[PDB]
Amino acid sequence: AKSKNHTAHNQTRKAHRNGIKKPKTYKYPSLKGVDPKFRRNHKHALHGTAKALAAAKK
Amino acid sequence: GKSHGYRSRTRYMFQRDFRKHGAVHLSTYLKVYKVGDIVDIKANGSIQKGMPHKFYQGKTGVVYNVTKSSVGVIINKMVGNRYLEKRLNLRVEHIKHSKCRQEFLERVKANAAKRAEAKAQGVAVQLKRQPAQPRESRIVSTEGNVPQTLAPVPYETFI
Amino acid sequence: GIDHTSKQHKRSGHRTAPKSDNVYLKLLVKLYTFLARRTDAPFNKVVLKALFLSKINRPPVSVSRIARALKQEGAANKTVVVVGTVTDDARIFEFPKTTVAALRFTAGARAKIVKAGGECITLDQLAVRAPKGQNTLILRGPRNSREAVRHFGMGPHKGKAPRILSTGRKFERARGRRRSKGFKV
Amino acid sequence: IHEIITVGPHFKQANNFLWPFKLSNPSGGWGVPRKFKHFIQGGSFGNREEFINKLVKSMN
Amino acid sequence: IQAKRDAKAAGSYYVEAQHKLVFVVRIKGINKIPPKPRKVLQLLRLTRINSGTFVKVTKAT
Amino acid sequence: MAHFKEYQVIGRRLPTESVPEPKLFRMRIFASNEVIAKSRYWYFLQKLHKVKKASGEIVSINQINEAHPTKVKNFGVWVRYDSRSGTHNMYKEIRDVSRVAAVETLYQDMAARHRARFRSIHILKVAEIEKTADVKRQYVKQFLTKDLKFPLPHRVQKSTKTFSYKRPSTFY
RNA sequence: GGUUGCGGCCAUAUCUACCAGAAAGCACCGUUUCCCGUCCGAUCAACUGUAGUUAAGCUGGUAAGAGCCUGACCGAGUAGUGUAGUGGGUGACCAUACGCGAAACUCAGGUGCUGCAAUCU
RNA sequence: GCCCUGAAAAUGGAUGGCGCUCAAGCGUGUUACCUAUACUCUACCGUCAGGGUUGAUAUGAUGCCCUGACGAGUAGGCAGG
RNA sequence: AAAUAUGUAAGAAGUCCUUGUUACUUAAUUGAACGUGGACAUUUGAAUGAAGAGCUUUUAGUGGGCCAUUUUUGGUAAGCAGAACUGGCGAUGCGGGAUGAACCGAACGUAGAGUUAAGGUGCCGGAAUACACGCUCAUCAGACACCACAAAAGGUGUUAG
RNA sequence: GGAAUACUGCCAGCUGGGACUGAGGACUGCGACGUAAGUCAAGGAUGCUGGCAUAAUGGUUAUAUGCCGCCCGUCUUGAAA
RNA sequence: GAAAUUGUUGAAAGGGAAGGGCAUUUGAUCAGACA
Ligand SMILES: [Mg+2]
Ligand SMILES: [Mg+2]
Ligand SMILES: [Mg+2]
Ligand SMILES: [Mg+2]
Ligand SMILES: [Mg+2]
Ligand SMILES: [Mg+2]
Ligand SMILES: [Mg+2]
Ligand SMILES: [Mg+2]
Ligand SMILES: [Mg+2]
Ligand SMILES: [Mg+2]
Ligand SMILES: [Mg+2]
Ligand SMILES: [Mg+2]
Ligand SMILES: [Mg+2]
Ligand SMILES: [Mg+2]
Ligand SMILES: [Mg+2]
Ligand SMILES: [Mg+2]
Ligand SMILES: [Mg+2]
Ligand SMILES: [Mg+2]
Ligand SMILES: [Mg+2]
Ligand SMILES: [Mg+2]
Ligand SMILES: [Mg+2]
Ligand SMILES: [Mg+2]
Ligand SMILES: [Mg+2]
Ligand SMILES: [Mg+2]
Ligand SMILES: [Mg+2]
Ligand SMILES: [Mg+2]
Ligand SMILES: [Mg+2]
Ligand SMILES: [Mg+2]
Ligand SMILES: [Mg+2]
Ligand SMILES: [Mg+2]
Ligand SMILES: [Mg+2]
Ligand SMILES: [Mg+2]
Ligand SMILES: [Mg+2]
Ligand SMILES: [Mg+2]
Ligand SMILES: [Mg+2]
Ligand SMILES: [Mg+2]
Ligand SMILES: [Mg+2]
Ligand SMILES: [Mg+2]
Ligand SMILES: [Mg+2]
Ligand SMILES: [Mg+2]
Ligand SMILES: [Mg+2]
Ligand SMILES: [Mg+2]
Ligand SMILES: [Mg+2]
Ligand SMILES: [Mg+2]
Ligand SMILES: [Mg+2]
Ligand SMILES: [Mg+2]
Ligand SMILES: [Mg+2]
Ligand SMILES: [Mg+2]
Ligand SMILES: [Mg+2]
Ligand SMILES: [Mg+2]
Ligand SMILES: [Mg+2]
Ligand SMILES: [Mg+2]
Ligand SMILES: [Mg+2]
Ligand SMILES: [Mg+2]
Ligand SMILES: [Mg+2]
Ligand SMILES: [Mg+2]
Ligand SMILES: [Mg+2]
Ligand SMILES: [Mg+2]
Ligand SMILES: [Mg+2]
Ligand SMILES: [Mg+2]
Repeated sequence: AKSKNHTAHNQTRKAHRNGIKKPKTYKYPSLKGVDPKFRRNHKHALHGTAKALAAAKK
Repeated sequence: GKSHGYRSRTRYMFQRDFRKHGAVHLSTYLKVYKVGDIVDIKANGSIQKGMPHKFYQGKTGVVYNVTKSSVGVIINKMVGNRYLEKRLNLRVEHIKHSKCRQEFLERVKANAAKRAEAKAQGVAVQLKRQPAQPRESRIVSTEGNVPQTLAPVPYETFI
Repeated sequence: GIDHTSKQHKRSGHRTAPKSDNVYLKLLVKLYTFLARRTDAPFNKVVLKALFLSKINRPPVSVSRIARALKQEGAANKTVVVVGTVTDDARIFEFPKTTVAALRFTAGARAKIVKAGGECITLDQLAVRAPKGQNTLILRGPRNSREAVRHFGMGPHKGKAPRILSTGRKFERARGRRRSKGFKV
Repeated sequence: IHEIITVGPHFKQANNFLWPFKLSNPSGGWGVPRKFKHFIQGGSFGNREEFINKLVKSMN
Repeated sequence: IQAKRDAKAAGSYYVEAQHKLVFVVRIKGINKIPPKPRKVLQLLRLTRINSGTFVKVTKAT
Repeated sequence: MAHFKEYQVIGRRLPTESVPEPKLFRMRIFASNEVIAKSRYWYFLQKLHKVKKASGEIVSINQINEAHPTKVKNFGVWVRYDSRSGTHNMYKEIRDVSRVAAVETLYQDMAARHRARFRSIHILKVAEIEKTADVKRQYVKQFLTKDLKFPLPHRVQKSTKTFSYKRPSTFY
């Protein structure tokens, strides 16, 4: 009982029915995978200016 | 059976360029990458540690991370009918700053100019790129140039 | 023929009336299409829509979430509009005057509101008072706080609550969920 | 018409404003026996230049 | 007309500007068209036979 | 390919900064319309020079009318043709009134005797034979004997009705 | 311009054979008490800068030189190729139409450019 | 090139058949003409979309009105009946 | 070292300036990252198109496929076996190819009038026993793609070279 | 030397024959012709005349005639098999 | 007191099936609408 092994036939047909969905961009992407030594400090840095820009509104 | 290892099929792809084997020249290491930098990816075979996968050869991405001897490049790989996001950890030897954007970047600086050059003048700019236009009327002379007449040529052999 | 480029005969995919069968609702909707059609005020067509909204896309606005909104910069005299039921919140202690206009006030909500010298207004009275919705503040409730959306998007590494009946250990918290039992998510 | 034939500064807008023309089959036929060849090869497709008019009329 | 004559007069050749405008007519039916042309056909709004549109001629059209 | 016209075509390679005014070349081309004439021009030019239409420019296209179009003329013709097995140079002589006439029948003859379609033919030269006795083909010399006459034996009047009441007669 | 120390690009820098190199500098060169290393003070280590030399290194120049680099309608719009046809041909294959387009070849030109610092008739 | 030789199978039989030979054959040209559920104009049905209109003192507001584009269909979905 | 095919970029999430934050980093308020304050509008930065774009939930059937042109592997070969891209058949009638799942043409609401495709027009059969130049005579002529086959090799048949 | 003509193209030049269609239902628009009153071919057919007033037209049905039409259901890549 | 199926009567068609589609002739039958 041999049968068909594998084909790509008609697959792009299907991908194109509903997309190839352009990759979707975000301003402010994530820091995922960003070096932690950086990120540790970067946290404190923002905390800092946040505090400052609070004291700016006194 | 079949074979599909990490570097399979990559014979000529990771090969080294004719008469360009040996050390990687020292500029490859003096170059300086920042986040947001666009880089083109091309594996250097002599450098085994931190190679991209074959898929990402000739691919272009954006730096999202900078580490001691590496940059993290994010690529959009598309699978099925959609793109997913891939962070690649690459060594500085498989990466170069991309020229994919300097023409733009050159053009902006240039556009800002002849816009202020025009503003400070009397507006009148037109600075979108237009594509190749058809050429205009023109007159061709014969002073020094009469048309030579050619005909097709009989069949021959030389052998 | 035509090399079509877009599904032929597609329905807009938006409601056009409520699905509900309530006269009163059908009346409110009757009012507001008229307003929406002849006032060019954008506030009216927003409402006209929401009146078609299914109960899910109508989460309740709490009376505390109302008091917050009035704490906006320059908002405390606006009259909030809510195209859904409004409910009471034992957790605020100080509630303001204002004028809340809605589809339903729960007993407690209307209570509390009024105790503070406020006023509960039906959407049709809101109409006569503010035909272009002058001075209105439209609030929406939290759509995504539904228990159901907890389970939407279920899959590996998405951390999103099994569709599960009984829970506690012994209930899907072993192989696949920890590093020491095969693998984790 | 003018903005169209002179290809004016606003041709994109002008030309798009016009719905694609929907003309009939050439009245007295295509002049060729087989359509799907180049004009040069005695068939109907391709750039046939100033000869487009003779056609477009018959079909309009 | 007078440019062409004035040139012949002068022993020369007047080459007209290449055309800026063309007019396209879809000539083929609806089926068995390969993707890339078929996409372009659409882009030029020629999605049914014998319909037709004007096309401003640049390299990029 | 149809009923022929004859065109002078003129192209040149596009001008460069460092080579403005390229060289200008002419071809007499026998074609039916002149869209085909320009095509043919480019066909041959690329078979002679480094150009292609892309980097060249037609400068002029002009119809050449036969000079003495009611003068019976003996044409010698030179043609490069392509058969099935191989390719072949060939010389024919055609007697007619215009070169355009002549080229029309050449093509017919190459279709009939050699099954040569249009694509596979190259007119090399078509030129008027001045003095007879330089005419070289007996199927034409035949037609220059002095005081030449001939009957047209076995007449065939074409019937205009399905039936006839006569019985025909091919006298003439 | 020369030279040196650190370089970038990594043969227009390499290869072969000749020849020229002022001044400085590099060099070769002298020595074995000391640290140091060798079967061997040849390399490596120290010490002198004194006793010597342009021989080599090095730099440059010559060559119908090898190589390498650059150019060109030199070959070639060739080979190959995307598109088309109820084109040819028993076939093998081949023409034609709208496009893209090499490599060898041939001929010509060339033979390191250059950054920082110190130095020099 | 066309034609002929090369050229052998089983019920009687197939350029589709008749038949055609300056063809009703082969190559090539030029016109006219025939006719698809396709193209163009129009009517009508239905689907989808955009507008308009609660103003009584008459009858459907899920209505009434204007306008445009679209219509193949197994498995299968949904809708109105 | 091509052709086809393939990554990215073509701005407001933009380009500059002024000088805060930190525990990171520098010889160094050096840098890095995130900011504050300020300067420049649609020729705001190619084309064409856009009966709009984005997003979410749920569920059917299906998970034997087969064909054509091109690329292509095994096989002498196959109406054989297996891949690549696209187009189809499957699921689809209509006109053409006599006939035919897949070729050509063209994709279907009920109809009138017109024009056509592909293919035809002696008669069957709607439509020129039209026009034009050649070629061919077969005691086994020939007659339109897919397609329903013929080869080497020969002819002082005839044509043109 | 000086015309003609062919060919290709243009005219918001004039004009004949034939066929299908007549959706809509006060007005409302954009126009055209008039010195004007007014007229009109300008946001979809009217006028005039005749014949039958019934099986005349039309429906239904049987038959004949031209062309066309294989047995449904099913599994299947593929069934009239 | 249906259907399959049957007898009689009446009408019609039938050169190796019958039934079907578009169309019209012919026969039979019939609704309407007219004033
Ligand atoms: Mg099995
Ligand atoms: Mg099998
Ligand atoms: Mg399978
Ligand atoms: Mg393998
Ligand atoms: Mg596996
Ligand atoms: Mg080495
Ligand atoms: Mg390792
Ligand atoms: Mg909760
Ligand atoms: Mg006509
Ligand atoms: Mg005519
Ligand atoms: Mg006609
Ligand atoms: Mg034909
Ligand atoms: Mg017409
Ligand atoms: Mg366009
Ligand atoms: Mg002449
Ligand atoms: Mg010295
Ligand atoms: Mg010792
Ligand atoms: Mg020593
Ligand atoms: Mg030492
Ligand atoms: Mg020396
Ligand atoms: Mg040295
Ligand atoms: Mg040399
Ligand atoms: Mg090719
Ligand atoms: Mg072929
Ligand atoms: Mg070849
Ligand atoms: Mg036969
Ligand atoms: Mg026949
Ligand atoms: Mg013939
Ligand atoms: Mg005729
Ligand atoms: Mg129809
Ligand atoms: Mg349907
Ligand atoms: Mg559909
Ligand atoms: Mg691309
Ligand atoms: Mg658009
Ligand atoms: Mg839209
Ligand atoms: Mg599903
Ligand atoms: Mg499944
Ligand atoms: Mg199965
Ligand atoms: Mg196909
Ligand atoms: Mg199936
Ligand atoms: Mg089909
Ligand atoms: Mg057949
Ligand atoms: Mg095709
Ligand atoms: Mg017959
Ligand atoms: Mg007939
Ligand atoms: Mg063939
Ligand atoms: Mg032979
Ligand atoms: Mg012979
Ligand atoms: Mg009417
Ligand atoms: Mg009416
Ligand atoms: Mg009656
Ligand atoms: Mg009567
Ligand atoms: Mg019957
Ligand atoms: Mg039949
Ligand atoms: Mg079954
Ligand atoms: Mg089977
Ligand atoms: Mg069956
Ligand atoms: Mg009884
Ligand atoms: Mg009867
Ligand atoms: Mg009937």
